[PDB]
Order: sequence, then structure tokens, then C-alpha cells
Amino acid sequence: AQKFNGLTVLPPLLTDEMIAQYTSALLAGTITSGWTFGAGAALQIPFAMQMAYRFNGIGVTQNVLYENQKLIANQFNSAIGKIQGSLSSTASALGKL
Amino acid sequence: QYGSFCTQLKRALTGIAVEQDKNTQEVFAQVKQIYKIPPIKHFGGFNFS
Amino acid sequence: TGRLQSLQTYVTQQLIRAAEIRASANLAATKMSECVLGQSKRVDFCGKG
Amino acid sequence: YSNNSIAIPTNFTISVTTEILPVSMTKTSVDCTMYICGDSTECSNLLLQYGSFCTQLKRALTGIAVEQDKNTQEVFAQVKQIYKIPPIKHFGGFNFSQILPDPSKPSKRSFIEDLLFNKVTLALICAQKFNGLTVLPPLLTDEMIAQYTSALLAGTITSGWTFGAGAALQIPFAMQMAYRFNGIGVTQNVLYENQKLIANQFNSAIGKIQGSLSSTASALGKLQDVVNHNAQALNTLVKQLSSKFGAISSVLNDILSRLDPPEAEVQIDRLITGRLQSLQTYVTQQLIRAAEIRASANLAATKMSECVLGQSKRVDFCGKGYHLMSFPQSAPHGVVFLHVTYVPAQEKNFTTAPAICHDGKAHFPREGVFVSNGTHWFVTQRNFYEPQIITTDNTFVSGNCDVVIGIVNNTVYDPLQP
Amino acid sequence: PFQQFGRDIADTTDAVRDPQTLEILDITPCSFGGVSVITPGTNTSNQVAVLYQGVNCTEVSVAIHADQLTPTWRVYSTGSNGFQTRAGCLIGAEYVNNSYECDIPIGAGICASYQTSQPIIAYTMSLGAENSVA
Ligand SMILES: *[C@@H]1O[C@H](CO)[C@@H](O[C@@H]2O[C@H](CO)[C@@H](O)[C@H](O)[C@H]2NC(C)=O)[C@H](O)[C@H]1NC(C)=O
Ligand SMILES: *[C@@H]1O[C@H](CO)[C@@H](O[C@@H]2O[C@H](CO)[C@@H](O)[C@H](O)[C@H]2NC(C)=O)[C@H](O)[C@H]1NC(C)=O
Ligand SMILES: *[C@@H]1O[C@H](CO)[C@@H](O[C@@H]2O[C@H](CO)[C@@H](O)[C@H](O)[C@H]2NC(C)=O)[C@H](O)[C@H]1NC(C)=O
Ligand SMILES: *[C@@H]1O[C@H](CO)[C@@H](O[C@@H]2O[C@H](CO)[C@@H](O)[C@H](O)[C@H]2NC(C)=O)[C@H](O)[C@H]1NC(C)=O
Ligand SMILES: *[C@@H]1O[C@H](CO)[C@@H](O)[C@H](O)[C@H]1NC(C)=O
Ligand SMILES: *[C@@H]1O[C@H](CO)[C@@H](O)[C@H](O)[C@H]1NC(C)=O
Ligand SMILES: *[C@@H]1O[C@H](CO)[C@@H](O)[C@H](O)[C@H]1NC(C)=O
Ligand SMILES: *[C@@H]1O[C@H](CO)[C@@H](O)[C@H](O)[C@H]1NC(C)=O
Ligand SMILES: *[C@@H]1O[C@H](CO)[C@@H](O)[C@H](O)[C@H]1NC(C)=O
Ligand SMILES: *[C@@H]1O[C@H](CO)[C@@H](O)[C@H](O)[C@H]1NC(C)=O
Repeated sequence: AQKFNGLTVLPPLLTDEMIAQYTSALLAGTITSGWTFGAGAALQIPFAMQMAYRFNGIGVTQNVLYENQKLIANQFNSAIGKIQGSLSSTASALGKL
Repeated sequence: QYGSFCTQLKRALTGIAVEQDKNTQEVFAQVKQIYKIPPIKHFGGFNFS
Repeated sequence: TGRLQSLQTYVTQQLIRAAEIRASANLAATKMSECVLGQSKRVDFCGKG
Repeated sequence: YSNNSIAIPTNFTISVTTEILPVSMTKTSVDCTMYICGDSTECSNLLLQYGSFCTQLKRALTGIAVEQDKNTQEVFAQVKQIYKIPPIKHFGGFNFSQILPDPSKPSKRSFIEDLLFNKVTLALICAQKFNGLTVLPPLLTDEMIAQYTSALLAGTITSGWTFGAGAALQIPFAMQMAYRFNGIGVTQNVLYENQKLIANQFNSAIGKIQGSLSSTASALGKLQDVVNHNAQALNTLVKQLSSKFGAISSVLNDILSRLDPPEAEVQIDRLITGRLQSLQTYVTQQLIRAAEIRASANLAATKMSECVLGQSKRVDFCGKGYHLMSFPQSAPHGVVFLHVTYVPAQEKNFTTAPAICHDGKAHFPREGVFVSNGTHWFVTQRNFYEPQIITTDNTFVSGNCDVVIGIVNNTVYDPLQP
Repeated sequence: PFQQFGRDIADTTDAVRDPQTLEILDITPCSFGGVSVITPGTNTSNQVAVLYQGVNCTEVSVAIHADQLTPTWRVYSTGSNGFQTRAGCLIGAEYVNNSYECDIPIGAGICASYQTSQPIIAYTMSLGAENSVA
């Protein structure tokens, strides 16, 4: 009904599949090379050592990460799991879009 | 007889339409190469599934 | 007269909303660059804590 | 990717990129009565019955015009004193001749500034002007903006980032680059031992900037778009005077010379309605474009403060790679930043471990990372391969070897023992 | 030979053929522009300067100007006592060769201020103190 009076909707240049591919590439780069892929070539590094670097970046020595790796992984997994309920429950979460 | 209002509106809408694609490109196309996760998912115990 | 006025009003509103969306998209691109492609020391820019 | 393999660069590259930002647009003024009615008193009196639209349009245009000068002032007038480069141009082998002012030309612009000035072509003016439209010159001439950029360049290359926080404290340029290298996580001995190579790479990149600007036609796209948008808006505003808007003619003098007042009022009002509508549309479009230009100018001022007057840790804010420094250049209605950044070049893959087990103690690197070439273990800085013997000064002890996952047995040398 | 009058890109008549002499005359609109009054606060003084924007000083003349014929407007509408800046014709301000911080922006690098004779002065704005790093 809106279209019938000279109004048209142009499809976006990037399909949703292409944007999903872009996000997947960003995720793979982040989890396989840390921040190195954003400054040049992607330099692989074990994820535990990457998190140790991140801990060094906030003022905590990396031995804390290496000695609480299991606890930190458990907390991260729990938070990721809670994200699903956080999105589903609140109706105003996806408010801006 | 009303002049060139139609061309102005057309140009404004075209500019907006191009700007939308520019916005998406700037936000998402920040990666040079399409990296792929390795088939093995052993990341220090972290679970990104 | 009325239809042209309505069209012009629509185009002006679209321009204003496009400016707002462009500001939001620039913020999103900055957050992608500084929070995802790196680690940010800016407080509350990439979340609380 | 594996859980015990790391990649470390063994070389680097100095990369200089260009970022172009609009700062200000053309300051225009419109005479409401002259545009709508020309020089006819009957039309002026009829327009007087429409209220105070003319004052609103005048105020909006004046606000835009003042805001343009404010934008230029905020972007460029960020330096307290007009610094001058020393006559001797010995900066550790770095060659800034292509960005320093050229005194031979009257404008005193640099080589790259002249390329930018010639690359942007203006859009004819008299015809637009003849109908009550005027263009106000900017408060700062191009010479003054060139002087501001020259002062910023001199301060940057003679005092590092110190001149942006207070008095300019001189420092040799090689030592300034060593500080910049320390700022990105690379020890200064790398700079001091590869000074010649780094100077050569910087000079090569500066040389390539000229071809980069000249070749791509869309490089100077934003400034050209601003100029074209202003010219197109003015052309449309003038063209709207040829419309009839339902009247018998688009010329007011013909209406006056062909009709008596009681019949001329209808046609004059029909013209007035359309011309006032066109003027209001022009003012609204100018306001929206002025808001966009103000946002761009605020971004440019932030980049001037954080990329030129300092070294930025923000990723991709001052170019791709690890930011080293930036140089400003003026351009028609805008600014150009030459971002000099550090890019890791030639990476090799080594075996890696999170900690080293020795005498039942776990050693972690103080500032680097443990690497192995296959047989021996070293500790190296993260952004540049420089292996060193694992001692008690490169590492620190924390607990035993029973907690860390992936710890590797190895010996830790002790300087005090021999 | 068949053409009578000419139009520009904006379709405004800019040339015309004389019906009798059959010559081509170019038409240029008579000069116009905005008038700006440059003044320190009335708390300071009542002296003002007048800037005719975007016109040569030679054109400024009371006889044909839209400026009134009141004695003060006669004083401030004579182009003979006028300094020619790129922003236009400035009347009532004296140009000095010193450089100060901008007080009242006129344009094109020209600023104006009030200094204790106590007339309005016009000068080229100073960007700042020159400095040479050792
Ligand atoms: C990562 O987390 C996902 C859940 O988000 C795990 O998948 C679940 O595994 C349990 C146990 O095998 C199943 O009962 C669930 O049905 C699974 N859910 C989904 C959505 O697949 C996954 O096993 C975890 N990965 C690892 C390596 O532990
Ligand atoms: C690091 O890379 C630079 C190039 O950016 C290398 O310098 C070049 O070395 C080759 C020889 O292999 C010469 O032919 C070139 O003339 C050099 N170029 C410049 C600009 O000097 C440098 O050798 C590399 N260093 C290491 C240790 O690999
Ligand atoms: C800095 O680079 C410039 C080029 O951008 C050098 O000037 C060139 O010098 C060569 C050799 O003397 C001449 O053949 C070119 O004609 C010069 N070009 C220009 C534009 O002047 C300059 O010599 C370099 N400075 C130093 C100290 O090496
Ligand atoms: C890993 O690095 C070590 C240390 O540089 C290498 O050991 C050296 O090998 C060379 C052979 O070219 C000998 O001359 C040195 O005496 C060795 N140093 C020591 C301390 O024993 C080792 O060969 C390297 N392994 C590789 C490259 O696979
Ligand atoms: C680097 O990767 C190659 C490819 O598999 C491998 O053969 C080599 O051993 C690796 N280097 C080290 C030091 O592990
Ligand atoms: C790395 O992954 C392999 C494959 O599962 C495993 O055998 C090895 O123990 C892992 N290394 C560490 C340090 O966990
Ligand atoms: C490391 O050394 C300890 C003590 O010598 C020993 O118990 C352990 O098995 C060693 N680990 C490896 C992988 O050789
Ligand atoms: C009109 O008459 C005058 C009188 O001599 C003459 O000079 C002129 O050429 C004539 N023009 C035409 C078009 O007849
Ligand atoms: C004003 O007119 C005079 C006389 O023709 C001329 O010399 C001067 O250059 C003109 N002013 C400008 C700014 O061109
Ligand atoms: C300024 O200097 C010029 C010389 O360039 C001179 O002609 C003029 O009289 C001077 N005016 C003042 C006020 O010093």
C-alpha cells in the first residue's frame, strides 16, 4: 500500500549474509590474533596468553590470569550464557533498532 | 510551473540512500581479509560457541 | 500545493534522521575500531569496568 | 592457530597515510527583500505583511557564517606561539622538505599544500551574486592558516608533544622518535640501531604521498563535495527566480508595467509565496549542512589535538597501525593529516609457553614473551623479535609449577652466580 | 544577426542589441551589498565605523547611495575617507601597521578595535608571538 503511490525501498548494498561474514571475520581475527590483526598482519597467539596480555593492559599481572584461568573461563562462559536471557527478557533492550 | 523542487527532493533522497551504505561499510568493513576460525575449538577453556 | 508541502516535510524529516543515524554509525565504527580491534583505556567507552 | 604457537614480527614498516576532513564551508548572506522583490516598493509592502520571516533567515545565515569562522579557529588555532623551524635541517636523517613551508612562493605553502590547493577546483559567481546573494570572506586568510600549520609542524618536529602541554622543550628528533617507539611497545634501542632504515622508509613514504594525492581523483572528494553542494544550492536558489508559481510572468517589472495595483497584487503575491518558500528551503538545507560541517570540524579539531599534539593509543584514530606521529596540512575549506604509523612486517612463528618451571618455581616474563626456535628458549619483546637469555631480571617468580597450564621446564640463568 | 539579447547560465538578461545602432551592450547590475556597523559598546563610546561589504570604495558616494543625507550619514557615506579591505570599504576607521589580537572581526584577516585622538583602528590580526626553539 505504501509502495503503490510512487514510493520504493532500495535494498541495501550488503546483504545480511555479507554482514554476518564480516562479523565472523572480526571474531576469528580477535580470538586467533588478539589486537594484532587490526594493525597489520594477523599474528597468532594462544588465547590464554592473549588474555594475559589483556590483564597486563588493565594493571593486573599475568600470573593472576595463569593461576585463575579455570575460574576466569567459567565466569566468562556463565556471562555469555546469561546474555541470552538478558536479551530475551527485557523488551526494551532492542529499543533503538 | 513550480520549478525544480522535484530534483532537489530526488537528490536529497539519493544522498541519504548512498550514506546508508557508506555507514554500513564504515562500521563493518574494517577487516582486510576474511579470517576463519580453526576447526579445533580449544581456546584455554573459553567457549565461544 | 498540499502534496508538495507534505513531500518536502517528509524529506526534511528524513534528512534530520539521516544525520542522527550517521552520528550513531560513526560512534559504532569508533567502538568497532577501539573496543574490538584493540583494548581501550577510555573509561565506560567499552562497558562498565 | 594452536595453543602453543606464536607469531612475532622480525622487521617493520613506516607507513604514512592521508586523512582529509572538511572544516568550514562558504559563508553566504542573502538579502530577503532584494531576493524576493528586487527593487519594487509594491512587492516590498506586500511582503511586509508576511511577518518576520526575513529576520529569521538573516539570523540563521549569520549564525552559520560565524560558526564557520569558529570551526576554522578551533581546528587550526591550537598553538599558543608561532614556532619557527631552525635554519639547519639536520633531523636525524629525516627529510621534511615536502611538508615544510616553501619561502619561494608568495603564499608560503608547502609542496603538498600546493598540490592540495591546485587539486581542488572551484565552481558564474557574478550571476549568483546579482540577486541579493553575497559571499562573505573568511576571517582567516589562507596565509594565516598556512602560518598556523607551519607553527604546528615546527613545534612537533622541534619539541615533540611537549609544546601541546605547555612550553616547547627542544629534543633531538631521533630521541623523540625513540620516545614514540617506547609509546607503542618497542624499546628505543630498535630505533637507535635502525635509524637509517627508518629515516629511509619515512622519506620514501613522504615521497609516495605526492603520487597518492595526484593519481586518485576521489582522494580530495570531501572538500570538492562541499564546494559542489554550496554551488549547486546557490544555483538552484537563483534558478528559482525564473519560476512563475502560477503568475502570468516571472519578472516583477513586467507585472508593474503591465498591470494596475489592484490586479498586480495577485501576481506579486503568487511570486512572493514561491520565492519565500524557496528561500526557506535554502536556509534549512544550509542549516543541516552546517551541522554536518560542524561535526566534521569537531572531529578534525580532536584529531589535531590527539594525533598532532600528542601520541594516541586509540586504534585507527590516527591511521592504520601503531600511531607514531602526525603532520597537518591546510587545504581549501579543510585539513589534511599525514599519519605516520608503525606496521609489523615480517613475522616468524615460534613455539611459546606461558611460564618457565625452574627449581619448582614458576617464572613469568616481566615485559616480553617466552619463545622457542625449536631447541632453546628465550624471552623477547612482543612487537619485535629480539631474543634474550632467560635470567632472573627478565622474569619474576610466582608460586610453583603445579597451577599454570602449559608451563615448560627450562633453566633460568642467574647473573649473580658467576 | 538574428539574435537580440543574451542570457547567462542563470537565464538573466546580460546582453542586449540596440534597436537603432545595432550594437551589443553588456548589462551589469548596479552595485549593492550589506552595510555593517562596527562599534565598541555604548558603555565605551558612541563612535562607529561603517563597512560597505563587497564594494569598491570609489562606488561609495552619498549622492546615489541608499545611505541617508543626514550629516552623520553624509560623513559615513563618502568613499574618499575610506580604506579598501578585501571585505569591502571601511569608513571611519584608521588603518595601522601594528598587529594585535583580534577584537572585532571584519574579515579577510582584518580586525578592528577601539584605542585611546581615540578613533576606531583597523589592523591585521596577529596569530601570536613569534618563537624560535633552540
Ligand atoms: C559451549 O557451550 C554450549 C552451550 O552454549 C555447549 O553446548 C551444550 O552442551 C551441553 C552438554 O553437552 C548440551 O546438553 C546442550 O544441549 C548444548 N547446547 C547447545 C546449544 O549446543 C557446548 O558443549 C560448550 N562447549 C564446550 C567445549 O564445553
Ligand atoms: C627489513 O626490511 C627492509 C625493507 O623495508 C630491508 O631493507 C632492504 O634490504 C634489502 C636487502 O635484503 C635491500 O636490497 C633494500 O635496499 C633494503 N631497503 C631499504 C629501504 O633499506 C631490511 O634489510 C630488513 N631487515 C631485516 C633484518 O630483515
Ligand atoms: C629531501 O627531499 C627532497 C625531495 O623531496 C630533496 O630535493 C631533491 O634533491 C635531489 C638531489 O639533490 C634533486 O635532484 C631534486 O630536484 C630535489 N627535489 C626538490 C623538489 O627539491 C632534498 O635534497 C632532500 N633533502 C636532503 C637533505 O636530502
Ligand atoms: C636456536 O637458537 C640457538 C641459539 O642461537 C641455536 O644454538 C646455536 O646454534 C649455532 C649453530 O649455527 C651454534 O653455533 C651456537 O653455538 C648455538 N648456541 C648455543 C647457545 O648452543 C640453535 O641452533 C637454534 N635452533 C634452530 C635455529 O633450529
Ligand atoms: C611454523 O609453522 C610451520 C608450518 O607447520 C611448522 O612446520 C614450523 O615447525 C613452525 N615453526 C615453529 C618454530 O614451530
Ligand atoms: C594443546 O592442544 C592439544 C590438542 O588437544 C593437546 O594435546 C595439548 O595438551 C594442548 N596443550 C596445552 C598446553 O594444553
Ligand atoms: C619437569 O620437571 C619436573 C621436575 O624435574 C618433572 O617432575 C616433570 O615431569 C618435568 N616435566 C616434563 C614435561 O618433562
Ligand atoms: C535610424 O535613424 C538614424 C538617423 O540618422 C540613423 O542614424 C540610424 O542608422 C537609423 N537606424 C535604423 C535601424 O534605421
Ligand atoms: C577599485 O577601483 C580602482 C579604480 O579602477 C582600482 O584601481 C582598484 O583596484 C579597485 N579595487 C579593487 C579591490 O580591485
Ligand atoms: C604602514 O606602512 C606603509 C608602507 O608599507 C606606509 O605607506 C604607511 O604610511 C604605514 N602606515 C602606518 C599607520 O604606519
